[PDB]
Order: sequence, then C-alpha cells, then structure tokens
Amino acid sequence: SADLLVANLVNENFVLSEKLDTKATEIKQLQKQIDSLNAQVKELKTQTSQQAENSEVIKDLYEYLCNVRVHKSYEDDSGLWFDISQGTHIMDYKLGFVVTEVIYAPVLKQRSTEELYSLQSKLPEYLFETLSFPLSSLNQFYNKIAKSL
Amino acid sequence: PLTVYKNSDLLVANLVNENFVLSEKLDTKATEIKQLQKQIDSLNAQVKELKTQTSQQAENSEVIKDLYEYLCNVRVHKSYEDDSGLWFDISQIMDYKLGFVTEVIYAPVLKQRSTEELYSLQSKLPEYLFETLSFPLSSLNQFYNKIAKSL
Repeated sequence: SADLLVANLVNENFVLSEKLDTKATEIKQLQKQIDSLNAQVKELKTQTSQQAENSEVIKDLYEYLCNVRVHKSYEDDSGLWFDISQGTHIMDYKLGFVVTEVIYAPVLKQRSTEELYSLQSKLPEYLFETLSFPLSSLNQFYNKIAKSL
Repeated sequence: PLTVYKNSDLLVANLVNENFVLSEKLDTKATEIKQLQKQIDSLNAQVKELKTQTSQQAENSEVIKDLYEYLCNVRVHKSYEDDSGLWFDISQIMDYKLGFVTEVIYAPVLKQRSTEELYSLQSKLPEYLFETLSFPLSSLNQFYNKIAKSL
C-alpha cells in the first residue's frame, strides 16, 4: 500500500507533463491569432480613416464646384432626408424622397432677419414654401436656385 | 531527503517536490490561457465593429454619390495623388479629369468613344473643351455651368 501509491506518483507526474505540453501548444496558437488580429485591426483602421480624408476632399470638391453641400441623411420609416446648404459665400433646406417623388422644404430655423429679406429679394416667392416634384425635375430645381443666388 | 513508511530516498523526495512544481507550472499556464482567450474575444469584437461601421459609412457615401448624380448630373469616379497634384475622373456624356496643384487643370478623356458620339459631342461642345486648360479654382463652378448648359 505504501509502495504502490508512491510508484503511482510517477504515473501522475507523467500525465501532468503531457497535459502541460498540450497546453504549451494551445498557448502558442493563441499568440499567433492575436498577432494576426493586430495587423488586420491596424490596416482596417487606416483604410476606414484615410477613407474619411478622401470623402472630405470630394465633399470639399463638390462645394467648390457646385456651391452646394449635403450635411446629413436620415430615414424616418418612410423617406430619407438630406439637409442642404446651397449658395455662394446661402439657403438651407431639406429634401425628402418617398415611381419616385421629391419634397422641398425651406429651413430657416435660425436666420438674422437682415438676411431673410436679402433672400426674399433674390428668391421667387415659392422657394419659401414646401413643394413636390418628380425626380426628373430636380436638376432643374437646383439650377433655378443657383441662378437666383 | 523524504522517506516513506510501510506498516510500520533522494529520488523519492524528488517525486513529491516535482509533482508539486508541475501542478503549479500547469495552473499558472491555465491563467495565461484564459487571459489570452479574453484578449482574443475583445480583439474580435473590434474587427467586427470596424467592419460594420465601414460597411455602413460606405453605404452613406454611396447614397450621396447617387444623390449628386440625380441632382447635378455629375459623378466623381476616383482620386489619385501623383506626388504633385491630385486627380479626379469625372462623368458629366463627357468624361474628363481635373488636376489640382491654388490652380486647376482640365483634361478631356475620350480613351474610348464610338465616333458617332465624338461628333455628336463636337456639335454641342465649344472647341476648347477638347483641349487641356488651366484656370483658378474661383472659375471652376463657372466652368461646370458652361458644360452643363451645352449638354
């Protein structure tokens, strides 16, 4: 009973050493995965950021070339909306899209009255009231506002 | 120097001592493993979240690109930066490129075009829009308008 038990401790020391070597492999394997993930993560971070730079330039281009900038976009169940600031250094408004059809909508949440009359002198009455036209007419709209500004 | 007793040495003493050391060396690895497994999971979330945000922002940019096309009849295909100056291909149908070095450079792009069009276009477009040009940025919008009016 005394010898048997102590001779088995050898058996236990072996089992430990194998179970232990099998862990040293699972460990090396995770370290590799981590390193892989790190590379990938960094390259994904540059592509997503550097890409922001591109988009800015383009936004910036359109602004210099069309004197019009698109601020944002939402989608309230039915229809997406984009704020817009058009003019030369200006009339803010929004456009909604719901066959296809469009919705104009002057946006003057904030505007020093002096401007609001400067604008009323340059802009045809109707551009101060919500409207609705087919998409085909959009570009034509755009032109009308540019010509008046 | 340990020594057992039946009822009722160096090597035997190394067995127990050695059995302990193995049990600790093995448990301390089981913690380094859990810590690594956690780190891996955390890193995975990062990759997945970055993939959605990029696929989502791309979506926005596509919408806007599509908007501008419907509103300005003009689309900006790409952008390069060859040491000095960046370039954008444009399709407004007349394709051309614009270079920025402030000052600008126009450049008709007809790498491929069925001749029938190339004369359709020559009838609508003032001679000079078929030759490279150069103007200040302030004049750009004015340029754009001239091309739209003719097309």
